Amino acid sequence: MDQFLVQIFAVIHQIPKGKVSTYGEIAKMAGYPGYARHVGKALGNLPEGSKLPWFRVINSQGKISLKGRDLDRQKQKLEAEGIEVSEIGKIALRKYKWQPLE
Repeated sequence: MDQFLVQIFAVIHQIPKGKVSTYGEIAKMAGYPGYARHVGKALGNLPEGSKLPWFRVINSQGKISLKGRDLDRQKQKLEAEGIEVSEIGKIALRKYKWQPLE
């Protein structure tokens, strides 16, 4: 359990209802610029239904991080929050962007 994990997860616990964020943002806000790809490499190892909400953090491409079955599985957990997920796991960040400062 690296401090890297502790930090990025602490940021994930702060993701609100109906809003999502990207690995690029999470990494910078956690104090690890350029480790966005590593954040995803960690979330992919999480058990679905874990106390830590993995599904709320997607890629900087504006799409679902996992593919195949976990694509729709993440998608469903997003739909439960009221989030649009199109065919390729496409999420409109323009309206689902997490705004930490209003």
